[PDB]
Amino acid sequence: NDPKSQLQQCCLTLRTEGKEPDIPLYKTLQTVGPSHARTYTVAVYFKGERIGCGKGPSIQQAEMGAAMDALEKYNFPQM
Repeated sequence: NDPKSQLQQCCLTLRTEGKEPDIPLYKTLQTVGPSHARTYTVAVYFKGERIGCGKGPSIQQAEMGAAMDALEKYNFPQM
């Protein structure tokens, strides 16, 4: 496990029939920076709608910032 429990529980509620299994899930990105320095960024996408944004060192820390933000950035259900 690793994702926030609230996010996991919410994913279950998002069920759509007669369409494709579209659900906003977490996916670790790749660290890319101008300097040799490494930067970790985690983003959550919903049918092309961003609802997460937060940068940090470790992945866990990055998830915490974006995880809380996603609560106030939720839009209409499975469209």
